[PDB]
Amino acid sequence: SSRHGQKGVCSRKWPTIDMPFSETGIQPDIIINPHAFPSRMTIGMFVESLAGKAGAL
Amino acid sequence: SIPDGFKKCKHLKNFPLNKQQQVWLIKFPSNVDISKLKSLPVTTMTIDKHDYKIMDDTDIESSLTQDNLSNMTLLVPSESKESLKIASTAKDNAPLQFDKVFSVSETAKIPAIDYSKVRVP
Amino acid sequence: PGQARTADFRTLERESRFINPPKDKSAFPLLQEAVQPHIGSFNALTEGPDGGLLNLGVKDIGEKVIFDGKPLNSNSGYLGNKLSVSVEQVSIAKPMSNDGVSSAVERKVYPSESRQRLTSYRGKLLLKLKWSVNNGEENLFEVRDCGGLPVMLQSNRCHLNKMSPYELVQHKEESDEIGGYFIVNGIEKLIRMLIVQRRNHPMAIIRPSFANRGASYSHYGIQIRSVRPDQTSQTNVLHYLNDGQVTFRFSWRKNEYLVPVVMILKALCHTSDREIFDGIIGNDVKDSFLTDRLELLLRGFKKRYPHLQNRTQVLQYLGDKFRVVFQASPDQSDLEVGQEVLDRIVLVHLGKDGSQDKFRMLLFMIRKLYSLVAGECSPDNPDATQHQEVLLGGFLYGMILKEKIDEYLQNIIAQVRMDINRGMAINFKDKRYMSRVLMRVNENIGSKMQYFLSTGNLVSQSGLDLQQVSGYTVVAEKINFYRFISHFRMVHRGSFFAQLKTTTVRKLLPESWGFLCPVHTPDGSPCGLLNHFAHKCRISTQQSDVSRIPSILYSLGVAPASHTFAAGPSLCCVQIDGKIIGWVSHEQGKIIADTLRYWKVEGKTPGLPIDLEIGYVPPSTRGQYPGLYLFGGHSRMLRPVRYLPLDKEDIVGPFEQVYMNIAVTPQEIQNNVHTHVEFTPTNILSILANLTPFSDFNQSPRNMYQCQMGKQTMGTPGVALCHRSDNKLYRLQTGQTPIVKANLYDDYGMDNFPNGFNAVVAVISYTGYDMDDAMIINKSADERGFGYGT
Amino acid sequence: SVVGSLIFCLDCGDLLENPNAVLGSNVECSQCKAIYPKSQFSNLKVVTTTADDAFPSSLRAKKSVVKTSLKKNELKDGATIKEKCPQCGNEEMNYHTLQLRSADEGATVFYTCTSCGYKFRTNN
Amino acid sequence: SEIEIESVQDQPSVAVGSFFKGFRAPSDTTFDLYKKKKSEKDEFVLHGENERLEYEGYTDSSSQASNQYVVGLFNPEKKSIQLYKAPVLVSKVVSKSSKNLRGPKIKS
Amino acid sequence: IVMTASAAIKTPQMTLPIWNDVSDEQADTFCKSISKVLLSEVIDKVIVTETTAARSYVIHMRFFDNNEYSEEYDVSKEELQNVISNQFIHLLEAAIVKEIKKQKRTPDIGVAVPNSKRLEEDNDEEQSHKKTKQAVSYDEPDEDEIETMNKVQRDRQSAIISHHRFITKYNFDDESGKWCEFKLELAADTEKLLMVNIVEEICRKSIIRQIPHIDRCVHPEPENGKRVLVTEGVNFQAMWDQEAFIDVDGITSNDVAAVLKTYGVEAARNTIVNEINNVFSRYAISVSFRHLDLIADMMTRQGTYLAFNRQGMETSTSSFMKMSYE
Amino acid sequence: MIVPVRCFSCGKVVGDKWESYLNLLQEDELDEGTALSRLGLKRYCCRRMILTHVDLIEKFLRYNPLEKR
Amino acid sequence: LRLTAEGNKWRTDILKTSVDTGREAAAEVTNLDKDTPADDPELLKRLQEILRDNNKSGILDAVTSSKVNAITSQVVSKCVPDGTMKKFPCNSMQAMALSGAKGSNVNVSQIMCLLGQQALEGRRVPVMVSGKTLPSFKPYETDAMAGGYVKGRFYSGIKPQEYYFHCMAGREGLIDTAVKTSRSGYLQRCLTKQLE
Amino acid sequence: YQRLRHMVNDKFQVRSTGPVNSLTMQPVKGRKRHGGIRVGEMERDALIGHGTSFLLQ
Amino acid sequence: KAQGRTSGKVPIPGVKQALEKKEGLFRKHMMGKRVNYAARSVISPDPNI
Ligand SMILES: [Zn+2]
Ligand SMILES: [Zn+2]
Ligand SMILES: [Zn+2]
Repeated sequence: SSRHGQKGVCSRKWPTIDMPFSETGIQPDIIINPHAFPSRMTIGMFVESLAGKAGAL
Repeated sequence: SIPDGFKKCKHLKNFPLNKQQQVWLIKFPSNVDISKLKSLPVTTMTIDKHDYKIMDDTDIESSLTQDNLSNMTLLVPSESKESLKIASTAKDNAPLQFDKVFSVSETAKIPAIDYSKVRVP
Repeated sequence: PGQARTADFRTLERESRFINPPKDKSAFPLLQEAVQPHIGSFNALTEGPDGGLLNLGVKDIGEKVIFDGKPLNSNSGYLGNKLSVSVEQVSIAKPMSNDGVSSAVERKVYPSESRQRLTSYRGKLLLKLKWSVNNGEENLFEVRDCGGLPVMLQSNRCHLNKMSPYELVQHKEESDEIGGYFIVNGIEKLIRMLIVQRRNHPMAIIRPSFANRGASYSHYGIQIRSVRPDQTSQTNVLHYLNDGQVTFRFSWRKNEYLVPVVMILKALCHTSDREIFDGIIGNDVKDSFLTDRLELLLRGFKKRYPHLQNRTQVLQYLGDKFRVVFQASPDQSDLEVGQEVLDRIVLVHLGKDGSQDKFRMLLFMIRKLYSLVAGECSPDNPDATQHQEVLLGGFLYGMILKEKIDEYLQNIIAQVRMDINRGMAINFKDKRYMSRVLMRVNENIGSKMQYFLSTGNLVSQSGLDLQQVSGYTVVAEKINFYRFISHFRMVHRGSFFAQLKTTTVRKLLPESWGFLCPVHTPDGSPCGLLNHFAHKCRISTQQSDVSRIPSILYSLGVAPASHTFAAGPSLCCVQIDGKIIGWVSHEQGKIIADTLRYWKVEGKTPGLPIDLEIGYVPPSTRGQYPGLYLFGGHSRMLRPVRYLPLDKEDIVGPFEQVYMNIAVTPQEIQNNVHTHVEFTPTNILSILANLTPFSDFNQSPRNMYQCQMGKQTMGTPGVALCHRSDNKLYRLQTGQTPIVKANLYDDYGMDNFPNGFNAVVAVISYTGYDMDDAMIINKSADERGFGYGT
Repeated sequence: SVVGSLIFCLDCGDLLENPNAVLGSNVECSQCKAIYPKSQFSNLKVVTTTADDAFPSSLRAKKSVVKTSLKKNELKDGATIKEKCPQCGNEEMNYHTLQLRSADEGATVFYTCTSCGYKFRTNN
Repeated sequence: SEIEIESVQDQPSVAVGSFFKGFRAPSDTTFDLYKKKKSEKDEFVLHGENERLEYEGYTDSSSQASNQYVVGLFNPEKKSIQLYKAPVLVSKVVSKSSKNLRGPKIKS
Repeated sequence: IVMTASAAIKTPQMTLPIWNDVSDEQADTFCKSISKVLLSEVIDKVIVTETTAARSYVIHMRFFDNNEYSEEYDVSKEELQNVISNQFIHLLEAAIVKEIKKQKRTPDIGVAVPNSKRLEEDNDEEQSHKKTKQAVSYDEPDEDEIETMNKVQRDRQSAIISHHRFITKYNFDDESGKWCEFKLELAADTEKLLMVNIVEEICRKSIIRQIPHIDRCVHPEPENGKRVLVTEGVNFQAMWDQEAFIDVDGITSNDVAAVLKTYGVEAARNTIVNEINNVFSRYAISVSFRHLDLIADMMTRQGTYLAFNRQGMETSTSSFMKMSYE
Repeated sequence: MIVPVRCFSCGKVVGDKWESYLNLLQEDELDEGTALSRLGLKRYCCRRMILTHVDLIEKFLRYNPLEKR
Repeated sequence: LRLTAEGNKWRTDILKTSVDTGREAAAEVTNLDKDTPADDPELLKRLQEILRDNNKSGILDAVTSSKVNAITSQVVSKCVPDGTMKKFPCNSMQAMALSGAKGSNVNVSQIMCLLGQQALEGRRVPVMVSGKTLPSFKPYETDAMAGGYVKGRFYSGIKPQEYYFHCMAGREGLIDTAVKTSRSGYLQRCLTKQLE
Repeated sequence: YQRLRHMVNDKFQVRSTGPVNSLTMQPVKGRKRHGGIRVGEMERDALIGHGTSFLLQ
Repeated sequence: KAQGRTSGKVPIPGVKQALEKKEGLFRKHMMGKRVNYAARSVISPDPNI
């Protein structure tokens, strides 16, 4: 779980050659499903996503 | 059964009783030398350049709307100046009630808020 | 620059601190502050200017008496030689151990040893027993070993007390070990904070339960929770019965007793009917509703008790009826026992020398009761933080401890009675007999306290004025650190109010703002019942010196109660800690409240401490019963807010706050409205709630849920793990500092217990295996160490 | 002495007995032995009335200056939103939101059809 | 507005007693006042006696530390007032009749 | 409905369809006429004057204006007088006697007045348990289910004085209906009563008007274009007399057992179906009448109203099935 | 606890970079993002590993059961 | 989750019409002139009367709620979808709501426009005996915000006052499942055992 | 991201045959000792509802 | 129907209590049973079956 009450159960350990990969050539550590958001409205996670990437950069 | 250190008040000084005259009770701070004053208002007053407030606490000592609801009874020197009698005026021995009770007490001026320093964008 | 606080990783500062634990003081004072209600209250048992709560309590117990029955041989109603037993002085040693015989001199024991041996961390409890033959004629003293008393970590009876971080590490403790818990059989237990009724204030109660004491009973009552210097309390209740009667109800030895209120009045002082009348009615004599009940009350006491005309006679009456209930000795007159009932039970906060103060107060209650019945004032809500206070673990420990000493003194007497009935040869003046008697008495008080800490079971002969018998202690679960810290900031009302099928005790209320966190409560069944304080909320552990407040009050125009007979909501009754000082108008009452506040915060008036609660309650139309209630006691919820006339910190409680205009931000301050503003809104949240990033952008249940998840994560239970023998530990191997952080995360030293990691997260539908809140972890990420734990 | 229906002794402070319960023709203070002629304490009246809120009723409520009832119109529970009513086909419905069961699941939305009155909930 | 102070008495002259509302005492009744000089504060004790009642009174130790009391005689056909210092005593009336009534040490 | 088959349900109701010639104003009035009305509802204020041959109370009742309470409750000044004359005074004297009694029957002072661990689990901790559990049966019943399973006047005054214990005068505002006043004289020795309050209590019990079993009748909005009134309470026969306003042939009820008693088993069967369906319709749950008919046919299999409890089960021909039930 | 060997996402060795990164912040007085760049950590994947590492081990190491404190 | 600049203007313009709404509603429930000042002695006396009585407070709450709710519907009706930066089908948040995949128009609007009135069991937000709903509001405030009308939206965040009130609303359903839960199990057993 | 500890005794189980209880000769309760899985009253009713008498048998 | 033994111990179940313990023999071991040839597991989603 992220720090926004978005708790999830590991369904697969997905092979990295099988993951999606970015223009930056990175594969995601974790996938969370967009359908996990519109009912919970944890908009603070979306903010954390930008802030964290900008911080790492 | 006199307690330790008290002596009977021997020679009691005089108390001239009687639009007629009125009898008041007044509270002053214990630190105030009453023996040297002049003024007195009928709000605010200053005594020795320090400022106080006079309050009409009559409705606490008694009732404003109804008679005989007085907490206090006045005791004046009797016909010997060696004891006290209940002060009366009614030619009925109906005890005197205080016409007014005043409290001279301390006052403080609380600073106004400085909204310039305090209400900041 | 010279700005507002932006975020920092503090990489060098942190890593150096890891390597070089400070040799002077901990770097995270906020963390020590959070555990203060526990350490403080425990310390109160032995500190204070008066020997501490234990010594106060043992003084309150007094003597236990027995006679030997011997003759003298004369005419006589002699009962034999008298034995008076009491405890004179209590003491608690730090945990030592004389490894074996010769009492091979003592050596200190540190808690790590207790953890590793899986036993208890305990100090020797010593009682100075006074054994008095014939009222002083010959009295024996002996100090008794009453067992190993579990000691609170980091308290004034723990060996870690006053240790720098460096020294803690050298003694195998966590670098910033908070303490506040006990170690019992290797298990870390804490006494959790309870919410109880605010001290020494007569609440107006409307409660259905009151109607079921009889068909005559109405649902109107007055309830006051008086507490003694030793912190034990005694609750008094007034009931209004429909036929006009007003009964006084108290509790003793787990039974309830009823006495007509007029009888308790006429037993406190010499008094006349008119005096009682003036005390309740005051000037409001055209109030038909009032004068009628008062005639009922007075005429009813006469005609039920026509032979009681004296104050002495009334005391004798009570003494006769209660001498069995109160276990009086055969030498105690009816007159004495009467006084004893008053001292032990009636408005106990005002003390033995305050019979005149109990009188005025009891009158005040009766009027407020009549005020409630008439609808003149509204009832006080006991479920609102406004009328609550917090029973602390150390205080509770003290209360139970006082009871065990009381049982202890009774056991001695019990043993001597057995000797007497068996015909055994008894000489109270012989020390060999005193020691033979004590040999047969269970002196292991320490282990009884251990039982309490171990099981959470309250075992006592009075209910300690609490509504339940269990759930008092709990394991300080160390699942991770976030859960650990939470334990010490948790407060509930008790299992009693949990089975009750209303919502009101569970609702989040305005009167909690700044005191309880609006986020950090569990879902499921304890929802709303288990709460956590806001992180900046403090709890008083001492009584502030209010000895000089009466003179300040008098100088501000308060009419002294000793010569002022007033009553009812037409004017402002002025009280300090449940003692009536006098009377003023409402207008002046407000000015006094405001003046007192200004002077308090200015800090230049001696005898007037910042933390004084100024409970001014204005007149209103059918609102709360008015008056000026000042408090300076133990167990108070207090929080910092910013006072605008000066620009200083003020301290504020939940009782006063209800009428206070406190702006949330400096921008929102209105003229002629706000007197204070918050330091920052973050003051109203708990620790965990404060750590959730961008919480003001999540729907509330998510922020609520995060507090639950954070306490359930595999993180860092601690770092001194190799000296521990815990039942179960979970450990994340590699944590990271969060890039997105609350600044308070640094202030609570949270990097010392990494609780998670910075993942690269994609919000994508792609695998097909991630619907219904299922998630995906990268297989190579996993294989490279991501999230590994033990 | 007299405070309507209660008479206190002048000497000590005690409440004198109610004359009409004393066998003699005088009343004596059982406290200080003061004597009071029965003819002095006659036919004193007390007037009690029922409290304003004693008899709640449709009529008593109209005696109030503020609104004590709602008409049929103002009864619109909640805001309105575009959401086809499954029953009648209507475009608007009124709605409310709650969290049910646990703090883990998504919000529950309660709908009430604006025209046809059909009510339903949704967890999706 | 303004009031002139003719005289101010510093010596024991009159006293003030709070008994209760509507309080009076029989015609004859007479009260003996007593005074002790404790620090720079004046303590007072009152004792009165009539045929079947006693009267006692004390000065409140706590209030007299910060309150001073003064009785005033006012002349409204003048702007004048006459002040006399007076103690305020907390007082009770005791019935000689029932004062010493008492039950047995114990009804055993 | 299904578990207790109660004769005494918590909120019994009849629904009365009204004719078309009955306008909306006439309906509203009609509601007022069959609704229960307490004496307190028409009283504005009571003033009591007490004095001290004996101890006397003058009780003066000030009602709201005649036009106002007629309009509001459909109550006539005659009806109002009638209740005070008969059942009110009786009750008041009754209450008084009982209180005088109490003044003679003596507190006695020194005599005394004679799993939470799992309740502390959050929803995660609780589900950790439930997730592993292999249930023996359905859920055990909750605490609820366990608990369950001036000469016309001069003479009228004397008539009243001779039928009561303490009244010495009695008068009613026969002209304008704004007041009632009477005087109670109690024995001289009697110690003081809170008479105004005793009177308050009796007022809230005195019944001006009431149809047996009916409380309030109400006029709700025409649901589905069915113009209808709704009563708190059930009394079919009383409604049978209002043939002038309501179509008696279309009266329906909440109360399965009432319908059974008055209209028979087939009627009761239908009422069960509709009532169970009403339960689910309110939560927008759809359940086939095919199931409902079966459940209701079962419940009425003996011509009666049988619940699915011990009693209904007790009839079953199978002893092994009973043995495995309770 | 101790520096991870590889970046969780990149696969890129990162464990040789902790001691130097500290020396960069300390000695050369650089900011964090400049120092990360100088060690060759380009992808935010990899910058994250060193930027947010907590050398918790240095705490664990202070409790050594095999030496007389 | 973004509105266009055009849309954000629409939103704040309609929101500015809620400014007086609470006071208009107070004047209506207290039966005073529509233009009565918010600090008018009589208005405050009548509000205090309202505060003491559960039924009356109920009315004040229902009427005020109805008005502010109309404002809420205006904002949403105007901004979603016409004021959104991304439109369906590219806007995944909208697409999930419309297609029935996940969420609802309600949820989208609380993210993009405003939370709305916080409602507790039909009433609004509790009021202390002093007549204040929070330490920061004066006694008998008529601002809709002081009664838990939240103009903030999850996208741009909510004020501390709104946050606190919104905690109340969130906790409500959870408290209700804890206390007002009826079980249906015993009923099912008894039906099946007889109908088996 | 936070990794949540297991709170539950998750571990699966399978039984073909195994230890039975002395009185009923029915599969013991166990997992750690090859206990059987319970078909309780609710599952009985479901099996009757299907009309599947052999599955019930 | 037996006189409580040696005030303490708690009674030993008789035949009635054996048949009626908890839900009772009938419900716990006849209307429902533990069975052979079955398994239990946590479930996980799969779109590919
Ligand atoms: Zn007398
Ligand atoms: Zn529709
Ligand atoms: Zn990387």
